[PDB]
Amino acid sequence: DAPAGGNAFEEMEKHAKEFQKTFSEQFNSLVNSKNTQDFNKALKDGSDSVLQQLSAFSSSLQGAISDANGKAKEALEQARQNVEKTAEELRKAHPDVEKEANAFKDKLQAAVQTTVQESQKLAKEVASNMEETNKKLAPKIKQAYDDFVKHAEEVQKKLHEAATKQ
Repeated sequence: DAPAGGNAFEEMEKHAKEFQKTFSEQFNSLVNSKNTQDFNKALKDGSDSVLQQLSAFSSSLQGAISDANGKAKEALEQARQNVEKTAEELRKAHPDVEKEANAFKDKLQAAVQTTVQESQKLAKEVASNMEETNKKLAPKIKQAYDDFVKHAEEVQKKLHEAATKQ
């Protein structure tokens, strides 16, 4: 068997998690910034950006809850807002990291590492495969899959140029 089902979408948490260690390694480059009470603000622009960027896939599951056929529309509703708040969690601030500029960057790095723990709950949830009808969530889990590798490094892209501006 193979061309019918059984592939399981658990690999989504594997490729997504592996992509979480890529941004955690770049954030270390941010430390290489200036120091005049005006070097962290730019760090919040690149970090607060990955929040709305990675928080975008969260809306990809809504398609399954927008018309799910079972008790999954709810489980898929949490992974959506649950993973959307973990990233946008620090998106509620902005003037604080630039004001204290103490350790506001770790807020995002620690917020992304969690987005991976969420893929574990949704990975085992759809892993059951005991729905036998919720095939609409199939194309809903592969949505974040591509949004995880693209958003995960979303911060490593700016963070890198953030430690050297320009």
